[PDB]
Amino acid sequence: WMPAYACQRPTPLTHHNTGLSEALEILAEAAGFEGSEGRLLTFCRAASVLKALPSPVTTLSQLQGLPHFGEHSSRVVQELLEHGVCEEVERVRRSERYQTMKLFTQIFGVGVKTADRWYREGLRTLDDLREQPQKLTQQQKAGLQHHQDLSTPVLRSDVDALQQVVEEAVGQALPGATVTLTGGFRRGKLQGHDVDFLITHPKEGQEAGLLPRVMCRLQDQGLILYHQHQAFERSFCIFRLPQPGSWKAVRVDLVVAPVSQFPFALLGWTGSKLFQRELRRFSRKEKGLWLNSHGLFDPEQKTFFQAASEEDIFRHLGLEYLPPEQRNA
DNA sequence: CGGCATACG
DNA sequence: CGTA
DNA sequence: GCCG
Ligand SMILES: [Cl-]
Ligand SMILES: [Mg+2]
Ligand SMILES: [Mg+2]
Ligand code: NA
Repeated sequence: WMPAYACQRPTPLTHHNTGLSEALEILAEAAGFEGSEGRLLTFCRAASVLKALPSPVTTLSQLQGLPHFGEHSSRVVQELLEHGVCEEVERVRRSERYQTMKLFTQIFGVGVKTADRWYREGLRTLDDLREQPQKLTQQQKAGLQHHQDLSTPVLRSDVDALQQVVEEAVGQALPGATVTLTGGFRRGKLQGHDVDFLITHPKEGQEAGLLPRVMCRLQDQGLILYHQHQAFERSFCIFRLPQPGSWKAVRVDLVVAPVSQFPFALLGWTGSKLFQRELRRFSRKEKGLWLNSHGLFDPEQKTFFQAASEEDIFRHLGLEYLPPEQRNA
């Protein structure tokens, strides 16, 4: 009844098992902070299975036969069903290790490895990091300075005005180039912690060299609070977004792809992260084909699949098409 | 047991 | 290392 | 942590 890969089933943004999935995702996140990527994946997959169910889990028996539910994930659900809390989850939540790793990894420019090193050095708060600026990269300094604004969600109502500003710079950089909203907003989210855009041009090859030209124009408009080039095809920036009487910093990702690759880039950048990992795993392990954001490779024939749409890609993988709103794994 | 997505800055 |  |  429930297939094993998240790319084989629709997963809507809102669902019927929110509390159970959130608890499993705490355990997944904590596994990542300890470097246990396998455990992270299992807990994420188990949470995602619950998101895909048609109604609430009320009884432990309803987990029998569901993929990714073994002894540990079933016990978590059992405790939530019987007591409304799971002791392991609550112990993680209150733990100094979890809280500090979460806070540090939320900083733009800081990953698990850096956060863990700082934790082992005794650092615990953002002000601890600010007092030791010699140990920070320029990217991390920007992430730290902007952390408060970047912690507040972007509204879908903000995304449209931002897209128009990006489109104006893109049109001057290369007339005819287009801007497509991707990421979580394309999956239907009403908020997010950044905004993701994919840029292309209908004439193959015209997009070469485009992103530096776009970034220079946005910087000249005064809109870029931070970017790494203040040749490339992805830029992870901090943008100035207007607010009543002021403004706030927002994370924006910009990506350029040639139109031949656009369906693959659109698929990859639309997410969710788990959906794409599961889709690439399915492609390789079940179909023998290698998938990335540039193409789909048959390693036996040594050929790439041309695709003109995301629908083409799902068909070439033998999967029923899922619209972006059903990719919220 | 091996495997766990696969890129670019 | 960081980012997705 | 779980699948195959
Ligand atoms: Cl692990
Ligand atoms: Mg996003
Ligand atoms: Mg993003
Ligand atoms: Na980070």
